[PDB]
Amino acid sequence: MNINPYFLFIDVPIQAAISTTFPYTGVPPYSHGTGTGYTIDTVIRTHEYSNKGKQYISDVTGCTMVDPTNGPLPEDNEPSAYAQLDCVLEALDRMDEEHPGLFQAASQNAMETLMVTTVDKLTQGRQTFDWTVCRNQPAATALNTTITSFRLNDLNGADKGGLIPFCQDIIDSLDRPEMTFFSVKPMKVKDKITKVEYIKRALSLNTMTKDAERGKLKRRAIATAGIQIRGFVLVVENLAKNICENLEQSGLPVGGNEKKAKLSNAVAKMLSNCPPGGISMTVTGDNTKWNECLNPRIFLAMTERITRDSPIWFRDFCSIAPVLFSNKIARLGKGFMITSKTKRLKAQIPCPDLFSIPLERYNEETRAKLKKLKPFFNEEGTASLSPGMMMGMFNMLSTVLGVAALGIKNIGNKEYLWDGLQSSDDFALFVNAKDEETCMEGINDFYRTCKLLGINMSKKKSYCNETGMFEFTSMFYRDGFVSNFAMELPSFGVAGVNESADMAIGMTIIKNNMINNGMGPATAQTAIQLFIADYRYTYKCHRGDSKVEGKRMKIIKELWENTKGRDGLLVADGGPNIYNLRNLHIPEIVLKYNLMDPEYKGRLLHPQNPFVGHLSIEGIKEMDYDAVSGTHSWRTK
Amino acid sequence: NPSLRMKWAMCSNFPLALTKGDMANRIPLEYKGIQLKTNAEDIGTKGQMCSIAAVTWWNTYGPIGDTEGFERVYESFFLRKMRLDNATWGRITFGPVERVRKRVLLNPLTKEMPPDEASNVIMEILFPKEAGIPRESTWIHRELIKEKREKLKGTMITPIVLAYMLERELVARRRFLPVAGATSAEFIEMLHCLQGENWRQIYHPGGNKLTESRSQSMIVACRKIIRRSIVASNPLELAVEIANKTVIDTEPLKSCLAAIDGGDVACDIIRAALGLKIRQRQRFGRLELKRISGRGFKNDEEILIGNGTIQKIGIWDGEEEFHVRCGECRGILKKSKMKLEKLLINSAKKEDMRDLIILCMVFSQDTRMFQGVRGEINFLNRAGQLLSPMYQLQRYFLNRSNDLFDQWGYEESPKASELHGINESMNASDYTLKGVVVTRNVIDDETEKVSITKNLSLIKRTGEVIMGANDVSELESQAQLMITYDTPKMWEMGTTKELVQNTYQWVLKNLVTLKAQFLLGKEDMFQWDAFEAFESIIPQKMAGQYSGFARAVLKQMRDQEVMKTDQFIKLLPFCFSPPKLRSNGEPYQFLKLVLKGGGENFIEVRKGSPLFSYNPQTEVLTICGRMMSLKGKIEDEERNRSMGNAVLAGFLVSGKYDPDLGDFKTIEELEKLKPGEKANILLYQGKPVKVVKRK
Amino acid sequence: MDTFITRNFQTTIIQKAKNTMAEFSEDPELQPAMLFNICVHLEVCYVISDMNFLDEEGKAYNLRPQYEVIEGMPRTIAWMVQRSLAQEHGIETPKYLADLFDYKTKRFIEVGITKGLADDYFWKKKEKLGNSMELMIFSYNQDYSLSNESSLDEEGKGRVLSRLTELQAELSLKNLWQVLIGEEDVEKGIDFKLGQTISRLRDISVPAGFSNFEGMRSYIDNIDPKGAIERNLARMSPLVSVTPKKLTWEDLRPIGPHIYNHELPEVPYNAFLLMSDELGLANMTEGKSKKPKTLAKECLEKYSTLRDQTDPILIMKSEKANENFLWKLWRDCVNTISNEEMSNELQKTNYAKWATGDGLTYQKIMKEVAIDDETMCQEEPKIPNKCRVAAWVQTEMNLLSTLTSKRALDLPEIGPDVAPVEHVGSERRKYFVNEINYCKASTVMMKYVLFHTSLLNESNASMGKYKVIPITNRVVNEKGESFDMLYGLAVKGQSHLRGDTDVVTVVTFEFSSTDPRVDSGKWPKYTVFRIGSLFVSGREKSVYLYCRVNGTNKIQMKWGMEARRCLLQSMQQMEAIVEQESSIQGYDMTKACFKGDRVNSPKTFSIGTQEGKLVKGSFGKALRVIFTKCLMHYVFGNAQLEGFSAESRRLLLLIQALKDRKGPWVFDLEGMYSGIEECISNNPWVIQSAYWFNEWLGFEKEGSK
Repeated sequence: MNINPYFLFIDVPIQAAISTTFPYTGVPPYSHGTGTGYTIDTVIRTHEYSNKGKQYISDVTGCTMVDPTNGPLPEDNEPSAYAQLDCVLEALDRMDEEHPGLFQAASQNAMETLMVTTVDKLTQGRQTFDWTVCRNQPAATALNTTITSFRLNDLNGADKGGLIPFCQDIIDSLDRPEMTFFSVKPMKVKDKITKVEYIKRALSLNTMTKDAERGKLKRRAIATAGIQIRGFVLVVENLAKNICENLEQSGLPVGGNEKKAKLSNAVAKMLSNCPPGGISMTVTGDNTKWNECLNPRIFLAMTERITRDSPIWFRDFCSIAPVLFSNKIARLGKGFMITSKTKRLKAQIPCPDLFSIPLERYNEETRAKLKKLKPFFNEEGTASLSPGMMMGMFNMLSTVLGVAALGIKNIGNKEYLWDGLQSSDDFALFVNAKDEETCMEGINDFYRTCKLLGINMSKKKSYCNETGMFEFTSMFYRDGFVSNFAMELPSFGVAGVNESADMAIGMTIIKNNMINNGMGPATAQTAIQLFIADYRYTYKCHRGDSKVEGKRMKIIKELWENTKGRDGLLVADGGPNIYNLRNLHIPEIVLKYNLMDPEYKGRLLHPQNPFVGHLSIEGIKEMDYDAVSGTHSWRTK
Repeated sequence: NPSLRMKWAMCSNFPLALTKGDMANRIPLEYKGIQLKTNAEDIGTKGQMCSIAAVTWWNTYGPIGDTEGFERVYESFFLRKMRLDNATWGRITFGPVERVRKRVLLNPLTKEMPPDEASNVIMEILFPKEAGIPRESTWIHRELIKEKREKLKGTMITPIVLAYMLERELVARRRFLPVAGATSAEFIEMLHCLQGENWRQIYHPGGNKLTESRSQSMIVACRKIIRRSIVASNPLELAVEIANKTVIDTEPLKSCLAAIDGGDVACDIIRAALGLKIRQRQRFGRLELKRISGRGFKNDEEILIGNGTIQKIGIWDGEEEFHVRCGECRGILKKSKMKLEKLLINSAKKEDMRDLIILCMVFSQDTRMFQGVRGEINFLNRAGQLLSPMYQLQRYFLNRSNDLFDQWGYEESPKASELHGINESMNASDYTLKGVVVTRNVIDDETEKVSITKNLSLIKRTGEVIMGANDVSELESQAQLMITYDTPKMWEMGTTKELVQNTYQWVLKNLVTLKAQFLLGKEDMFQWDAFEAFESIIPQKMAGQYSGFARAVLKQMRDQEVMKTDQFIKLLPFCFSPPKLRSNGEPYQFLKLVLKGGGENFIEVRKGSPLFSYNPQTEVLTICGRMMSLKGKIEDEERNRSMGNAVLAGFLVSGKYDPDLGDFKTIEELEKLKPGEKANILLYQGKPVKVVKRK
Repeated sequence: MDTFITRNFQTTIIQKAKNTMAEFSEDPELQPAMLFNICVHLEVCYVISDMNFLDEEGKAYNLRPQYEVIEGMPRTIAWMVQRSLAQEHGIETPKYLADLFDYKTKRFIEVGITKGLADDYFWKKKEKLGNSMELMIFSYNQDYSLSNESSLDEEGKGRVLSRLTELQAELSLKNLWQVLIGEEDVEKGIDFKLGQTISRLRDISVPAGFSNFEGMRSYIDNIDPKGAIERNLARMSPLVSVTPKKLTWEDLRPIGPHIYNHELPEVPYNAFLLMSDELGLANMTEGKSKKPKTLAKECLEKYSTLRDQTDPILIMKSEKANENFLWKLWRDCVNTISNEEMSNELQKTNYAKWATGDGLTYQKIMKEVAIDDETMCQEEPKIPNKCRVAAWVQTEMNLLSTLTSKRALDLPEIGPDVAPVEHVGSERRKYFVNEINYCKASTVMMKYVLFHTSLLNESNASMGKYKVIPITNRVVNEKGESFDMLYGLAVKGQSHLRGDTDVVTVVTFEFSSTDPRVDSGKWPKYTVFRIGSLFVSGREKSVYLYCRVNGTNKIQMKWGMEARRCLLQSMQQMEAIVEQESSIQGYDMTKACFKGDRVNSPKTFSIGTQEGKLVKGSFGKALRVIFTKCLMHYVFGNAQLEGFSAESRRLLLLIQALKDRKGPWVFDLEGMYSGIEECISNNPWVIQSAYWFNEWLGFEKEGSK
């Protein structure tokens, strides 16, 4: 007899057991070496979908600019970024008609939020491309460095505290003939650059291979932007989020229970609205080259139309971000490694010296890549990337565009209606008609409409089936029963601060993963068991009666023998594990307090214990946690 | 990597930052060859580094510092733990649950404050001298300030911890979480256990130290009595025996039941079983009826349910009026053949009236209720017997309320001023459930003797059933007082540790009788109720093998006089279950017997376990950490013979450790041995022995 | 302060202000400050419109007032009604929010409640707005500024002044005036002028066909693009089509047919440690978890015969393996582990240097030197080889899912269960562990995790030293006896791991009982000697030493430390099924799921094939199989498996749709098939998954009839 795991699906629906097909126990793929190859591939692909557009030379930076919008309509099924402005405006106007006053209300809301916003908000972001050193650094560090640099050049807008003066200083910096900044060469130094170089650096992008991405055989590159545009992208995203919140078909921003509720409600609404005797079909789609095909100029037009009835200054403020993105420049990374096997020698060619050697010495793939990149290359090692949205960062605005595309609902008064849900690069399109052939006709019309707006539905990865079952952002729906949001369950290991706050963090993460993400009771209890095992192994504080031997474990055993009331002991001191689903949120020390005897309880709760020492407001709370300032709140060396 | 960063700190001589002064030097430089602190001449920081095991030394021999007022400092956590402790747990239901994202104030607060106002008040509480310029929130919030001054006075804890806890109890911490019908602040802290994505759990946080301690204790006691009785055959005798041999920490349960006219159903059932006075009223679960007018007849016939199944039911036909009540909310019900004529209720907690109305619906046997069933209705009971159809519908619709509300249909509410409708969520509206109306003129709410039958059902003098064994509410809770019981049959309620302690105490106390009966050589000494209770914690798969091994070892012990009290006591409890020998006909063999719960829950057959240990030097029996003396039943020859002849079946000692014969032999080969062959075994580290198989 | 807010303002005002805040999304508790202001604003905008009404002809004093409030109501409704009035009355619509509208002058009112001087605040509001609205500024210092003469008479002005009379002092007397924030602060930033350089950037950032940004703005603001979508679609080429195609069982051809081609070499064994062929030397212990070196020393002492072997028979040699060096390294390992020294370090000798690959990395030189040189060229990347199905993977799956008389898991304890939820959780864990713990896969996973933990510790702490790391495990049989299992020994090379992907070489010598010559294709990577024989079941079974050189990085070791997560993936999975059968029944189905009951029979799952016939196993068997599948996902996980799973999920969903008779359609089936197939290169699990997918697809096709 030969076992066959897939035979399980014979007796159980695939959706019910979809978790079996997710290999999340394996080591996620990781990229080795340079990311320049993938960045060049992204640049080439972005320029390929738009080469038929208008090509010119920028008069501010001297880069090569490719503009596909208002270009010739596509004639094949390949990805097309030749979006038409008129159609985008029509879609936005229709969405306005379906949502009267929504655009201006959202613009006002975002504008007032931007008034009240302060510069410190910029510190809430993730890694950002600091230009003073040209590297990815924490948002706070980049903000501090840029503020100091602006101080050196008589730009003291950030002093006012508001985000408006900071962004005003940002734009005015582009006007300075020369800029002085603090660099690291390691020691601190002052360095001066010219206006064009500063403009290029501000518009520049850092590129790196995405690591630990699941479900993708080949790696792909991702982009981090500078600190200059963070305010403008923030306000644009706030505006787009305000619009999305009021859009029924927007699969954002809430996640979890509201996600399943939205899926089910959309499905039910769609069934109910079906003409009698007709049919409803659902298309699970995936957008190929979603980032590449979208054009920043289309987003500029979107912002201009959204702020139709808003003050001129706010219109300019919204419009800045698309302008900078449309002129973005991409850094190509670390370069390429050339090796002679006979001599066992290797040498790294950085991006500026990419063409310093004849292309014959490169492999075929890199040879073709560089040959196609030549025109868009710059002497300093960066590439012009006027089209495309490599960094993303317009998830809300892109979602707005997708929803607007979904809002047409009909073409030429044909006998079919279509609606659905859109979230970033994923979507589900429901179509009702009299027969499946008409539904496919409507889906073809939707595909053409999406082509028209710069969105390319992927024919290889999308599919259609009678309404009732589908997939959306890893959420599988089948006759009401939504399977789950398949997410990488994390390592319930040692959080890594101290003895007590460690346990607090562990139990809090278990509770949150239970309450926000999908995890049932038995899974959570096994999670608690695994975390306690890892905790005891890491701190070598196994149970007092546990015959494991060790340096500290010897004194732990001595305590166990000495102890009279063993029920009230912390696992850090070899005590029994008491945590469960009920008492997940309560700190262990308070749980056991009633049980612990004074003989050891007094020592644990020593006011002037020699371990914790001087404390800080961050120390006890820093995510936040609950704990007791006992003997298990010590710090590092 | 943060996680890895400290797995190597322990390898360091001193990874922690020691303080300076007396407490720095309280821990010695070294202790039993383990370093704790050091005298390192730092450059300019005067710093001192302390080890990791030093915390253990502080816990063991460290100075016993003053802990006064600690509970007051952490009042928030203590209140949280008391809310959890004083809570009561209801049923757990499986089905669709709809949760909505909301900003729901994760934790509670003594008084909600803005962060700056909270910081000001905190600065006042801890350091009035250093508060600086007087402020205004100091003026208005004088009451809380004064209370906290009165509370945190005299504590030696570091002021930073006091300030942090004050901020915790003052500064709000709001987050977006999913909630389904539980929005109170007390509920969010347990929201993780409240309900998942496919199930719901009923949670009732405790309030204050409620005065109804005795009633709350006897209710749960009687509920457990019923739960234990129902599963066992002939619940009558077992239930009455249990209720007669139960004491609420000072007095028998019967005296309390007579004294207080409390309880809902379980107390009534127990009172009838014991022959006491109970109130006269019909029950159908949480809802009680009191007929006022009309009469009906019971006819058995088949009906069709919405899900499409046929099952016989005894329906009641005829006009009837009932003074229906549920929990606290009162009302009146009109019932007829498959119709709900009219229903009147009062104002109360939303859940109380919801339970009331749904119970009326299910009891009414309205055709709409038959058609309001979608899922399977095969619910089971604790005993594993299929529930009666009416109780099956009751449970199904209690677990599923929206379906019946949707199916029933609505109508217009009356125009009377005091009469108004209610929606699915008990919201006043013109559209009201047909025959259901709210009212403001509250209706006002004496003992007799009732007989009992085998199935714990109350039947009146004429024979009508008044209380059913299925009406017991499944609201599990913890008694406020330390109740105690004497019967072995119910020892399974306590933890496996407690059960083992109780059974070992029982066997020890009457050891003389057990030995006297065992010397005779019958089998009725293995059927004691204590061993019946003990068999619960033994795993079923290995229970037969354990019992076979125990019987074989005891028989070998008796045949050849190597009688040892310790082993007899240890292995007697396992002899109940029927023997399960191997295909060869020889009993299984073991090194340690594992019980339910795993881990510590194991009894060692050779040396001793945490649940059972013996010290022959002092003749002390340590059961589960409790020490007893076995003087008067231990013989000197018993002290001589240590353990060699009572560990293995059909084997006896013949010599001492012989390395030439070989190393210690494992069970896998011991079972395969042939008569007339000598092997070597190990009792525990440093005490090897030699044994030989005997036919 | 909220308790004070409630005093001066009724519940409706407070809730309207809180809702207006809700359209701002900053914690209302954080700063009631502006809340105060807005409610005050709202309040005045209501008092100006309390008793002032108009008649059907214009009488100043029926169902029409002379004013209409905008503030407080939802922003979308406010703006829609404002636009409605603007278009109805044919008046310029303000570009800012309107606070109040008049019915006599037909103009939009703006009101501002400031702290100090009013005239300067009035001029600042004019700067913000200009003349689009009439401004009514008030200030607690009895100050006022109204831009219209007959907007309101003295009665309303006096009434509002009186209403602010309390708040000018009432806050101070109860000590609240100090922390009162102004009203201009929330609108400090209004001025925003673009520089010349940014203006040019915006100018060149216009869509094609427009001269500059001004033209684009005029076009977007003025032209109505009705019919653009239909026109463009009409003039678009028909070639741009999705190409619908109804799916049928015939279209679903087997995936990756090349795996049936016998020319390609059968996929070889590549797992880090032996999984089913492992032979663990067992030593009986009753406690202390002694040191790994001490444990290995004792285990080898028990089997001195195998340990003392010095004349091996070379059975298999790998293509590029030095048999003498491997044997010398093994002897060095055994001697070092068997010595009295606590340290387990191996001297960096010639054979050790070769096995660890000492001094193999290419030297780095300056970029200029490489540029000048001609023979230096970028190496062609190595592509994974194509391989065909191998039976050893099927044997691994079959064997590791079979129950064994051992227990490797030793999970810790938890607090007693109280509530029903933890009761059901404990029941589920009881059943799942009772099933899993007695399976070979669990022991293999424990060996993997323990070895990876030890390897990571040694690599991080002994970067510059060669170390011998015994492959050890702790096991407990059903009878309570405890054994320590020694499966083999590992030599750790230099581990100067700086990057996450830095590779450290490990030489594994693992005991086994399988003769490699039985399945030659399974062992092209393994150098196998015959080290001895053992008496087990009445037969002298040969014991071989599989010697191999492998490599791992930090990421793989860290994930190996966390291999226990496999449990979770299995547990959750089965729990879901249990939950599902609870939904159908409404009560806990765990007992019925596992052991059944009088009502519901025990559940069964189609498990595999026997003589070409489908066979069914119990719930526990399916649990164990999915657990071994998770363990396999771990041991054979890499980019190929991720890609294959991601691409085949779509085909699985299409098959499910076909089963449900949901008439699924496809748009480009060949593309999906190519995406699936390009991931099947050399990963044994991926190849076997393709084979099983083909077989199960065939069975589903047979059933569909």
